[PDB]
Amino acid sequence: SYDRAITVFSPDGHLFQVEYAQEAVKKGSTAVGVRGRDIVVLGVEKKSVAKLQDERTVRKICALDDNVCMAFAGLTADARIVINRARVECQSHRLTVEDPVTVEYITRYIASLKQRYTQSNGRRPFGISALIVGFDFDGTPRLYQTDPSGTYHAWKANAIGRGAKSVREFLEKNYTDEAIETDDLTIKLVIKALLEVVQSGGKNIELAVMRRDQSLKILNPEEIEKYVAEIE
Amino acid sequence: GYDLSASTFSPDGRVFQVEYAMKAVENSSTAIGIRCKDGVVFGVEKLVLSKLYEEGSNKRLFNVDRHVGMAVAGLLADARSLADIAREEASNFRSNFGYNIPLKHLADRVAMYVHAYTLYSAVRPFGCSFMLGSYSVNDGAQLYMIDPSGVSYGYWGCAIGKARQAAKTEIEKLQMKEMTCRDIVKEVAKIIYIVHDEVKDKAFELELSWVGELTNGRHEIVPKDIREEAEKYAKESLK
Amino acid sequence: RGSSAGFDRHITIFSPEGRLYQVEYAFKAINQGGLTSVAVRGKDCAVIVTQKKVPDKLLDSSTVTHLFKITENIGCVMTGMTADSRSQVQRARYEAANWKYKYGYEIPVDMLCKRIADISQVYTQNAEMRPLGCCMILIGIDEEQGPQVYKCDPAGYYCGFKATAAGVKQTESTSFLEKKVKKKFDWTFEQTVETAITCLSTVLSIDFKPSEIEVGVVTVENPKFRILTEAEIDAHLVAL
Amino acid sequence: GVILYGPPGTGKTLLAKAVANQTSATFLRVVGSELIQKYLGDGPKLVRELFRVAEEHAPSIVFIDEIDAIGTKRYDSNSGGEREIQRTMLELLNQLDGFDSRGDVKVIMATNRIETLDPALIRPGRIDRKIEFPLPDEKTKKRIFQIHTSRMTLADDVTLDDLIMAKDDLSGADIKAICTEAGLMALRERRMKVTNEDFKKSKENVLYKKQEGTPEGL
Amino acid sequence: YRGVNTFSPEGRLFQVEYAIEAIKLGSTAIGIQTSEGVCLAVEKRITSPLMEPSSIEKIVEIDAHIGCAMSGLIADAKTLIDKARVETQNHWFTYNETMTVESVTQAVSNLALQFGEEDADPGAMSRPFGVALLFGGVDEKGPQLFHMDPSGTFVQCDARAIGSASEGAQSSLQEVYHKSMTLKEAIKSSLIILKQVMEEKLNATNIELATVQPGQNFHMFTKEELEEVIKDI
Amino acid sequence: SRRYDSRTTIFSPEGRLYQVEYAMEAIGHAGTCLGILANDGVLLAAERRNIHKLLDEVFFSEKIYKLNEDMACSVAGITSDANVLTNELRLIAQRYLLQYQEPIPCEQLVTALCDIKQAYTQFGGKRPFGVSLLYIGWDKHYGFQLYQSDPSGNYGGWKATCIGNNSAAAVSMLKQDYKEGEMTLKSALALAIKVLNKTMDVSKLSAEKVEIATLTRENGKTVIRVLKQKEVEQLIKKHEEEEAKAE
Amino acid sequence: NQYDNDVTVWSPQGRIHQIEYAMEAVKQGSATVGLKSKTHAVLVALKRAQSELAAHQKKILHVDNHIGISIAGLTADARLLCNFMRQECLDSRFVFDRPLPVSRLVSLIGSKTQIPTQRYGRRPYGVGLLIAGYDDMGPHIFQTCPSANYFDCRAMSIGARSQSARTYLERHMSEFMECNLNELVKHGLRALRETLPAEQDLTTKNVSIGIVGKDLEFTIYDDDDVSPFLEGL
Amino acid sequence: RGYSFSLTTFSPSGKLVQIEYALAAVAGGAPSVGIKAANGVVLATEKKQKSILYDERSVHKVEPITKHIGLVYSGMGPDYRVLVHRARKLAQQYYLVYQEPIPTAQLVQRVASVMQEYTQSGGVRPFGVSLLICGWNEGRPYLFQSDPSGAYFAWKATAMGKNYVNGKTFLEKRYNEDLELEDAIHTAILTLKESFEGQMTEDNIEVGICNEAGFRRLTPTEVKDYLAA
Ligand SMILES: Nc1ncnc2c1ncn2[C@@H]1O[C@H](COP(=O)(O)OP(=O)(O)OP(=O)(O)O)[C@@H](O)[C@H]1O
Ligand SMILES: [Mg+2]
Repeated sequence: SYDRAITVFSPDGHLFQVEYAQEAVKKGSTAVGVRGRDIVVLGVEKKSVAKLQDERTVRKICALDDNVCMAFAGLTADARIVINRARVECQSHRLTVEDPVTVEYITRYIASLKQRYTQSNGRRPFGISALIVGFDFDGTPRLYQTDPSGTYHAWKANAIGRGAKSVREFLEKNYTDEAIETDDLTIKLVIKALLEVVQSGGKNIELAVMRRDQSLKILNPEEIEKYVAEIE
Repeated sequence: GYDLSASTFSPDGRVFQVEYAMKAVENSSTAIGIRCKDGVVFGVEKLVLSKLYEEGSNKRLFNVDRHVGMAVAGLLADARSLADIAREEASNFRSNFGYNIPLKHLADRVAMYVHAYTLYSAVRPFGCSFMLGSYSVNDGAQLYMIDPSGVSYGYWGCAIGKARQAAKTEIEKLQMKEMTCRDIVKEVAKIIYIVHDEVKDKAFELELSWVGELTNGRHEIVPKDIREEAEKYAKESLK
Repeated sequence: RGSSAGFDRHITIFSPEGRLYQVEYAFKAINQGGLTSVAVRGKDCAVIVTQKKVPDKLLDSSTVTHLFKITENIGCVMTGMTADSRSQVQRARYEAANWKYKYGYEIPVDMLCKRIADISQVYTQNAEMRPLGCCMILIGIDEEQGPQVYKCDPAGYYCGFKATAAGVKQTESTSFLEKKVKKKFDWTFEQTVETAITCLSTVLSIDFKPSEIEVGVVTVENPKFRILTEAEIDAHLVAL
Repeated sequence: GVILYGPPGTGKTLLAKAVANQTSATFLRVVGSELIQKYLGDGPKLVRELFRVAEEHAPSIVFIDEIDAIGTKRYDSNSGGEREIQRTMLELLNQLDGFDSRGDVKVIMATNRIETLDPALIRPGRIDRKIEFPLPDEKTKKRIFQIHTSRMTLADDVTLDDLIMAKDDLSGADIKAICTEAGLMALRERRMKVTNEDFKKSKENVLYKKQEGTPEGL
Repeated sequence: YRGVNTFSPEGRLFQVEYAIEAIKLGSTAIGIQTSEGVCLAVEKRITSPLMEPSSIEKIVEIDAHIGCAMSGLIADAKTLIDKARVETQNHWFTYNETMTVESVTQAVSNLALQFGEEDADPGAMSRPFGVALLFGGVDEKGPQLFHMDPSGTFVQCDARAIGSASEGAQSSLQEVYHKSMTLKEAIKSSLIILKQVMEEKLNATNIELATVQPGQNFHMFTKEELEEVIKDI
Repeated sequence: SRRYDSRTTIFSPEGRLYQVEYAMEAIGHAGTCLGILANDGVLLAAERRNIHKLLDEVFFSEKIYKLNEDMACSVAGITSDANVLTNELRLIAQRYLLQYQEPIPCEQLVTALCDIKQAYTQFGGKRPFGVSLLYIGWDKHYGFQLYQSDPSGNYGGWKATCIGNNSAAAVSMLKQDYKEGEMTLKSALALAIKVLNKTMDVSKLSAEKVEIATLTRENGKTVIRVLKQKEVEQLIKKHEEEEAKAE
Repeated sequence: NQYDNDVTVWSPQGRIHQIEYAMEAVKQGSATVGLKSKTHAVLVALKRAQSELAAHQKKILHVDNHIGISIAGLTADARLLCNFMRQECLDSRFVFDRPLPVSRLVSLIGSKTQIPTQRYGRRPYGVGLLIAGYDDMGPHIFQTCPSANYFDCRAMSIGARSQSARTYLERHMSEFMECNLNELVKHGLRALRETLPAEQDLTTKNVSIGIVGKDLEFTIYDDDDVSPFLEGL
Repeated sequence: RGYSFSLTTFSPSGKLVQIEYALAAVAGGAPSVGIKAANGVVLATEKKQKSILYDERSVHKVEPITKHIGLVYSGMGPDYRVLVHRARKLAQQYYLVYQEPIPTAQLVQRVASVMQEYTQSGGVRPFGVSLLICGWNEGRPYLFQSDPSGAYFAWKATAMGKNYVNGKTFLEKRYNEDLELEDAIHTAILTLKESFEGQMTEDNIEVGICNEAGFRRLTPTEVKDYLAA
């Protein structure tokens, strides 16, 4: 077995592999997230239709459990690996505890897996950052973000990926109780914020919305364009 | 960069790490073995680094079996590991074939074990050379040596250590063929004193041993009285 | 011609010119002993002769040697590094014993050489370890093939020969022997022992004494490999 | 000294050229690869002279462009002519701020890649000011476009914004390339005027020089 | 080049020294030991308003009578906490007693430094943990405060400060603390030193505080309880 | 030993896997591959590089591979890594079939293989596989399909694609001349002949420096075929005739 | 430069540098001493504290009822070696219902420390012990260095500044065999005092004493328990 | 333990360089030839020993795998021995499972797949050999080549080793699909002769054939007879 130490400490105390992982994370399409009174919404940026890709095989917001979803920004293969692992653990939780999984539990699990690959032998750290959203059984809205170092926090509105600093500044200046009162106001807020990096919109965005019991909501292009117009 | 591992030959066909390890063995003091009609005699110069050590600190003669002795020079950690390996070989031989290991076979097995440490990058050559010597009614007196390269060759007289050349020029004069261990002992002390350098090193206490017809084939430390008389004769000879 | 790309001179990997430099150096180490050997194939006898250097009068001359028996019938010369030579001789003895255990009859010379050369080929493919710096020559009688003379080298080459030399003086001895084999038959009697001794004496320019060489023989009448004693060697030495 | 750093094609050399042709001193320009000399001890001589005929000439400015080729991180585990590179770097490092007083001279520098410079070269007393150079965002693109399209007869269907609106991360040198290529194909077709269709086709053609692995890294 | 398990010409494992450097990136945490109890104070360091301050679990309880405060990396602690807790529970299972503080510190210390590259495990640890912990709790022997470092070196301390501002914080803690403090006075002095170090102005939202006393189990200070202490603070 | 280690699985200082980048750089020199999904078929059009008068004709093809009864794939990169990946794909298909008694859906399969490849580029110390794949198949979930893979482990559904030499040019025409949802199998084959004729700038389609595949549903079951010489040459004659009439 | 990166790479002078750097790590630690008389063996140690509020690090541990050690270097290595020694002593009692002779324990220690210094990627034990024991052959003192090389000493002093201590020991070696327990302990304390840096005196806060003898299990004196020994110097 | 990292790695131009060097070694060996007649398949190489002291019969380069399929090489010797052994073992495993003689296409696939593993595995270097295999399976001749990269090619007629480019030109001149076995072996003997540097004695070349009767080496007297012409 290959048993070399890929990630190793450096003078001044830096995990250069971890730093390069997040440098990779900075080469991915911007993903955004906001938290409202009773709706969470995930927003991504599609690179380009290209008129020949099948957007069904390219999805970038995925569901881990019926009540939990996630969006990533970085490399794709690593994202696929983490998503499958999280799915397995959600189902194992359901089988053993007989109660629905909670957002913090799965975020903790994913962060632990990232830390493990950051401290094991012969393993390259994941260059992906995640945004987990959902509602626990109590019906409380939640938003967590996981970095490639294995660190996680909870947020009201964070943007991950390319151009994250700009979108984070926008959300930080704008996030106020007024913008979460109406679910439409929140969806439109996310659409507007994204609209500070992407160009076209409508045909250059994806949206996701989730409610208390309502399953994952994928907004169709026509409805998204209508939402942007109503914003217009 | 041709001398960083034992898994690389020099452009002229040499394994350097082995050469360096064998260089190390020339920083340790001098040891001597002389074969005679009755048996073998080992004598080692043990340097006293500090006044605070006990007598007998780091003895440099070992017993790998009840009939075999073992003199060493170089890294002592390697010497003790190889002593352990020779003991294991002897015990295994006795348990398997039901009798005391012939000394040649022990020399071969130990040398193969050392040589296997001079092929790979994952390990490094032993920094010790050593000499085995036993005696039996059948096989008679024997004295062998194995160097870091793993070469085993029989000897009528040899000196492994710092002042190896001076002793070698000295051991060549005995005519050991036609004496017994009792006089070989005085000779061994005589040499170990002739080779010792009082300008560089401070002082030493001898370690002497033998195996021969006088032991019934048992290797054992030379008794105190004989050792003292030998030391005294060597002192007188160094007028 | 002599390019280097990376570690091609440190581990057994190819050079830009398809060359394994580590194997080549290993071949270069066969000469580090300073000895030479010759083997000659006769009509009913096969002979191997070798030098015997007693560096001084403290060694036990009976122990320093380079002749060994693999089986009671197959005997070999070892040249080059001594420790590597011992290792290869042990492996050969084990292999022959296993052949007789498994297949019920003594091992042919050629097949033993093949097994040993395969071992060396594994040594020259994997890069963790280094090729051994020793070469073999084997001799014995085959049932229906006559006397056999075979050699092997670090790279894994196991050609069978009519008369061979290995060591520092490989080329001069090989030239002499090629000329002889050209002359009539490359010696065609048990006095092939004289041709080998002459070749060594000429190449090294030595004028041997009784106590400066060691011989081994195998005869069709006496297949068991025999290690010529000092009296017989002196007799042959006087003969010429 | 001022070090101009930023992504390639963003206005460093141009701004130095401008502050040169506008001021009243003797402005000198050098390429870093032009200090890599094929005889030993010639690079240090060149730098020493360059800073020698700058005090002979009253107020003076020096602009060492593409310095990255000469000042690098200074990794020690290197062999060859890199040692000479480091030795010329030491000569420069002394000239900028060393034992003697530099007189009346200023030093500008450029580097597309700056994370790889030596800490002692760009340290405070050697280079006090350090300038980032971002790409044009949305409107500087319009400005540059109208700057380079300035001298050419264009058809009255030129949807310039349509070319600018796309967030293709265009660079200033890319804008110049687009202008020139469009003008050249307009010449090819004999047409007395340049058409919007030509500009969009030229844009597609210039961007065609991007390449790379698409899914990888994203 | 330069394996993980390598000795500098001074006699220091390089990886250990670099791990000790990473503890300066971490926020500043304090601990004070008094006869009436032991207290832990740390700085949450809210980067941006947009994140829930409650979601920075930077003090956790090992057992009802132990407490832990950390500085360094978020991710590196998690495994050390789990080890400490499973060891405490293991001891309770076997001996039906309460795991002492020095013993849990020792077990956590052993778990550190068992890192390497050659012949260890299919997935053993590679680099040393880059986190400095603070265990404080009440044992059969009374209030205790222990300090751990990436070198597997632990020592019981009367007052310690770990983190980006550990120096200066330590001079303050040394000038103030005496052998006869009171728990509440300890909370006050700790909160004051923290206020003195943080860049931001202290508020109940951007700190956490915990005390453990002989009677009450490990206690987390609540937002209102935090305000109550900070107002007079 | 760290001295000789290559570190084929470690990040660079800008978060890009170099061995992966070079692997994708190898593909851009092997034969071109083309994908076109029709409304009634799928088709692979790669170039036959083994163009010598002294090579022999063997097997039903030279670059197209069957994987199930209802799936086939073509390769660009190294031939030997190609063989290794093809074998593992066949094994995956049969393992799914054994567990479920249903043919493996297409994205089932493509993601299983890409997971192997990704894992291979994540840990282990080996070099990555220098192969990029094009697949074709039918399953009751999405009908006729056309996927693609890369040394990284990323895949993608493509209505039309090109992986290999002159990929930029081929995808450029494929963008210019693709009718999304308005393509018969015959039209797709003609478009393939045209695009390839462009790309294989060396001479013109010799009907022998090319490989074509078709996957269709016939009589309720999939049918896979590799176009013979006569039909290919007839198609090329039709193409030249159409271009001549056009001029 | 390239001969001091791995432990398996002989240097062209017949020296392995990593082993020497490990020796350095052992020499940078705090001072310690060992003695043997005809009746007892006494270890005397000098703990030191990182700050003025932290405790002084323990540096004498128990192995068996008839053996004791005193460490100097990286603690984690010392803890590992203590684990090994204690397991060996327990196994000897379980199998043979008898105390393990000291010499044999030191031999096993040497052999265990030998394996690291001959395999690629492993590193020498960066700790220096001073084992004191009492077997059927009577009192013993041994020393262990990172190179797997143990010494049968009658008195020694490892650690930082230990050379003045060694000088005093070699100065009075004649009396040690005839001394009472009190005089022996006073010799050890006096030497370890020769090690102290001028304006620093022996106190109850920076000394620990260990003793083993004919009818006396190994016992550790520390804190105020050491005052009876110190009072008299 | 053993190195667990690949020693062949991609270069910036996307080329596995070690494989290129192995190919260089192959191109620097002894010549070899193979033709596929209408009713047989012929291999032939050159075995010019270095002196009169080498037993021509001691070793052979054209070696069979089963009664009906055999192979020759050009490159390094010991690697050829290893690959001969592996091929014989794989053939016997196929026979044991299926109780039928192994087809040549499959044996070539299997030996080549064994050849790929050493391009990617850890701590090993590529084989410095190319083989040609001949078989008579399904009443039909087969000629395959296998190189260090693990790639195989079906050949109508080929020539590898030193001066292989000129040999391929020759064979391109002299192939005629309606060829007969004796003419094919004659043409081969010639191709080796196109560059040989000496007189082709019976004891300086080898040949092996395959037909319905079975793959079988040619005895030297047979070789001399064929060389008569
Ligand atoms: N804002 C701008 N105004 C005018 N011209 C511009 C602008 N930005 C870029 N350019 C064009 O960029 C061209 C490139 O020259 P310039 O001096 O800007 O290069 P640079 O940024 O120094 O490049 P490099 O990083 O390769 O050294 C100039 O000819 C100028 O035409
Ligand atoms: Mg510029």
